[PDB]
Amino acid sequence: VIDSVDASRVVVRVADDEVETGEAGVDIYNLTKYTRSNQNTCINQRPLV
Amino acid sequence: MLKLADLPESGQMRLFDGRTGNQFERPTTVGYMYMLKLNHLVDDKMHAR
Amino acid sequence: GRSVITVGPTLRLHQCGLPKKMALELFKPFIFGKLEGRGMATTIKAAKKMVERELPEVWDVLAEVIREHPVLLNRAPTLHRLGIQAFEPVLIEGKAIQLHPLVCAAYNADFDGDQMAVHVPLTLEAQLEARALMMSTNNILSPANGEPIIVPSQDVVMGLYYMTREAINAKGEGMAFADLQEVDRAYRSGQASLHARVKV
Amino acid sequence: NEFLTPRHIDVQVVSQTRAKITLEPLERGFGHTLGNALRRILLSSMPGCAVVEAEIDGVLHEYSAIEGVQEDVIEILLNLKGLAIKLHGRDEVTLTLAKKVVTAADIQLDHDVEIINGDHVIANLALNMKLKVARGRGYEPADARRLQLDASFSPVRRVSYVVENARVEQRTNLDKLVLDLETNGTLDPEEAIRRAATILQQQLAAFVD
Amino acid sequence: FLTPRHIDVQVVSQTRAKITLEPLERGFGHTLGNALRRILLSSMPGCAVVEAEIDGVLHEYSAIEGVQEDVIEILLNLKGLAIKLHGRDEVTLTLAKKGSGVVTAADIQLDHDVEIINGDHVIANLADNGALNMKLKVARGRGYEPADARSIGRLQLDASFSPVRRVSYVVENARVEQRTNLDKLVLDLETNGTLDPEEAIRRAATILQQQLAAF
Amino acid sequence: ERVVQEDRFTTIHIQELTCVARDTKLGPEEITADIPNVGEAALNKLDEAGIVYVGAEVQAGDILVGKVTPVKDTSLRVPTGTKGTVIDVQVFTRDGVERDSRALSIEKMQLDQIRKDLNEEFRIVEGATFERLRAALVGAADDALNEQLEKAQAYISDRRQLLDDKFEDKKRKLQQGDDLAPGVLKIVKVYLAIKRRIQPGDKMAGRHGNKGVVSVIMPVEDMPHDANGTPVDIVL
RNA sequence: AUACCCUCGA
Ligand SMILES: [Mg+2]
Repeated sequence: VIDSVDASRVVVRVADDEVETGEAGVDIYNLTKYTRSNQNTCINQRPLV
Repeated sequence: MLKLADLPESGQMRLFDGRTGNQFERPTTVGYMYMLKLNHLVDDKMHAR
Repeated sequence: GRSVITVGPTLRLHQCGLPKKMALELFKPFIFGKLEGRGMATTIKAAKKMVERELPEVWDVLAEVIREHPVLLNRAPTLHRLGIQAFEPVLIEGKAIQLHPLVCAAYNADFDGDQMAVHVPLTLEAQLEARALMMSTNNILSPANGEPIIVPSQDVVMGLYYMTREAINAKGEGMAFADLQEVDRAYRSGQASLHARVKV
Repeated sequence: NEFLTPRHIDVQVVSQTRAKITLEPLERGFGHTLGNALRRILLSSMPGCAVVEAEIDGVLHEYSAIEGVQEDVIEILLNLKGLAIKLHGRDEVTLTLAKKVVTAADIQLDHDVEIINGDHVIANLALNMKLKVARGRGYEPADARRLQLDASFSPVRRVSYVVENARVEQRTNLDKLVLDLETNGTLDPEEAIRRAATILQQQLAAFVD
Repeated sequence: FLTPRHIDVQVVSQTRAKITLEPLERGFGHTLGNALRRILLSSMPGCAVVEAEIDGVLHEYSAIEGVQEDVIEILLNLKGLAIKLHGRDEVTLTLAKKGSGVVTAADIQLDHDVEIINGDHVIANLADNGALNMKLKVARGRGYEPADARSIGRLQLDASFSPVRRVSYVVENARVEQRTNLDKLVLDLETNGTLDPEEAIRRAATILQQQLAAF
Repeated sequence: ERVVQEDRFTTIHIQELTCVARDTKLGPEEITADIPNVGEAALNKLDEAGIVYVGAEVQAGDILVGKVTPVKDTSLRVPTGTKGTVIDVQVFTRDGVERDSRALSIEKMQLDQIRKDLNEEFRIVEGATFERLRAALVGAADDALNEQLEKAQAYISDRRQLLDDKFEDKKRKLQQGDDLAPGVLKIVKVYLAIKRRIQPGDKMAGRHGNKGVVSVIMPVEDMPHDANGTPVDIVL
C-alpha cells in the first residue's frame, strides 16, 4: 500500500506477507525529475498513484 | 463500432469550408490519427553564414 | 545557408520564401552598406547593434536589399542544371525556406524532410546571370528534352482534372451562358455544378 | 481592443468597368472574412435590373428555326442576356423591338428605361419581339422561377479576391486583400464596393455601438 | 432590405448558448454566419493568467515538496482557468494553502472585480507536508500571445485569451407572414463562460462595422 | 493554431555546457566573478562565485559561468541562437582543491534530502512498531508487556544505529573528491531547458511511414469544420 | 579546429 506520494518520490508500505521479520515497510522510489538524455531531450517521471 | 457511436458507417461526412463556409460537394475522411513529432526540428537545421 | 523546405502556394514562379534570420545573416554586408549610405548608422558597431537588435527600421532596408536580388536554391544531389535555379526572395516568418510547388518536380524534391542550400550572388554579373540564365521562369523546358518540366504536379493536376470532368446529370445542366463571366457568376452563386454539361 | 483599420484604400482602374481594390494592413483572418463577405454580397445580393422573358414572333419553341437573321434563337437570347438596363421609373416594364443589323439602340424607349450600352448588337438581318424587364437581387436562373431566360440582376459581372501577406515593421505577418471587380458599366466598381459595404453594414447596424 | 432586430439569445448552459437572428434577407444567412464565426473565433477579448510565481520555485522545470504534480503540470492546469475581469485589466491574485487537500479555483483569493467561472478546476493535489503559496498575475488580451512575444523566480505563461471554443451556424427559413423567401441565422456558440453571448455578438457587430467603415 | 495553443507538440530540450579549469602554464585559472572588462548587467545575472543562479532566463551571448585564465577570460557563454532557462548546475573539484560555496550549498541540500528520507523511513517503521505493541497489550501478563517493550526499544535502537551508519556512509561518499583529468582543477557544467514549440519546418509523421514537414499554421477559422462546428486539427 | 568510428535525413 502506497504510504506517501509527491511529485518527487513514492513511499510504499510493503505488505507484511511479502516481507521479512524486521523492517517491514521500506520501499522508497525516487522519481528522476527533468534530466538531460543522450539526445538532449527531457527525462522526467510522474506519479500515477 | 462507428454505427454504435452514432457516426457515419462509411467513416466520412461532408465538411464545411473554413473561409467560404460552403459544404464540399463530396464527403471527405476525418478522424483521429496518432501523429508523431520527430527529432528533426528546423530550429537545429537553420544555418546561415 | 540551408534549412528544411516548405511548399508555398501563394508564391509566384519567379520568387521563393526566405526566413527573416537567414536573409538577415546572408545579406549582412548589403544591410551594412545601405545603412551607411542612408546615414542611419555612422560606425559599423552601430550597424551591427541595429541588425542584432532587429530594430524596426532594419526590416525596411532588408526589404530594399532583397527587392531585386535573386538567390540560388539547390538540393543535395544536383543531377542536372535544373537542380539549382535562381529565385527572387520574399521575406517570410519562420525558419523554413518556402518553395514554389511547380519547381519541386525539377528539383526532385518532396516536402518529407528535404533541405535546400541558399547562396547569394554578389557581383552585378552574378545577379544578371541569375536573372537572365537561371531564373526559375527561364528554365521551364527540360534541357534533356523540349518537354516542359515546370508542369502541374499531383495536387494541382487533381484539381484541374476534377474541374474539367462531366456528369451525366448535374445541377445547372442545360442552360446557355453568354460568357465565361456568366459561367463564373452562376457557379459561385451555387446555381450550377462544377461539372455540368452546359452551353457557353 | 484596437484593431488595424486601414484607411489607405486604393482602386487601381485597369479598365472602364474593371478595377482592382487593395487593402494592405489587415489582421490575420480579416482578409478572408471581408473578401468572402463582399464577394457573396456583390454576386448574390445586389439590386439591379435585367430582362427575364422574351417573345420573338414566329418562334413558338426555344429550339425553333427562324429565317431572316444570320444567327439562331439561342444566340439571340445570349445577346439579350448581356444588356445593361437601369429602371428608374418602375420595377416592371415591357419593351418591344421591331426591325426587318439589329442593335440595342434600336429598342424604343420611354423616360423610365435607360439602356447603358446602346451599341450591344442583338441580331444581323438579311424581328418583331417584345421583352420583359424586371428588378431582382442576383443571378436568378430560368429554371428556378424563349419565354424564359436566365436573369443576371446583380450589377457586377465577375468578382474575385485574393489575400497576400503584408509586411508591417515589427508585426511582419498580416494579410492584404486584393479584390477585383467588373460591372456591366451601370455602376462604377468603386460605387459597387461602397454599395456592398453599406448593405453589409446595414445587416448588423442594430447592435453595433 | 429587411434587417434583424432584437437579437435573440438562448442559454443552454453556462458555456453553450444559441443566438438566433430572425429577419434576414435571402442568401444573407451564410454570409452573416461565416463572418460572425470568423470574427468570434479570431478576435474576442478575454483574460487569462499570464504570470505566476511561487515561493518555493525557481523555474518551471522543478517540483515542490508535498505537491503531487510538478510545476509544468501546475502551470498547464492554470492555463485552463476561466476568469472574468470587470474593472481594470491587469490584476494579481494569490493562492496559499498548506496541508493535505486539493487546490481548486475556489481556493484562489477572491476580489471585487475578479470572478471565477470554473471553480471546480483542480490545479494540484497536496500531501500532509505539501504547502504552496503562489501569486497569479492575469491580463486581458485578444489572441494567442506566447511567452516570447510578451528577475529570477517569475514564470512566464503562454496565454490564449480567446474565450470562445466552438462556433456553429445553420440557416433556416423565417416566416414573418410577409413571404417565404426570408430566412434566419442560428449561431450555436460555445464559450468558456467568461463572456456573455449577446456581448460577443455585439462586439463582433462593431468589429465588422469598423472593418467595413475602412471603405 | 489550436495544436499550438493547446501546446500539444511542444517538447522540452535539455542541453549542457561545460567549463574546465586547466592548469595553465602561468597559473591555474580561477572560477571568479571579477571577469576583467565585464559589464554590470551581465555580472548581475551572475552570482558572487561566478555561476548563473539556477532558474534564470538566458538570452544569446549571456555569460553563464565566469573563468579567468592568466587575466584573460575563459568564461562560458551560450552559443548563438541558443536561449533557455538554467535548471541545474554541477560542480566538480579536483582532490586537494578548495570546495567553493556553490558546491557546499549543493552538498548541504543533498544531505538534507537524504537525512529527511531516512528520517521519514524511520518514522513510518517506528510508528508501525509502536502501534503494533500498543495493540498487543490491553487498554491503558505483566512480564510479557515489559519483555515486548524491551524488544521494541532494542529494535528501535538497532534501526537508529543502522540508519545513522547509512547516513554517515552517504555523507562520506559525498565528501570525496573527483578523479578529474590531469590539469583539471574545477569542472563546472550548466543545464539549459528549452520549450521547443512546433513551427513550420518541423518534421511530423504518423505510424505508417507517412512523413511530412509542417507547412503553415492557419487559425482555427480556416480549417474545415464539421456541420456541428468542430474544426479539424490537421489536413493531410 | 585535424583524422577516423558510430548513428541519422533526403
Ligand atoms: Mg523526400
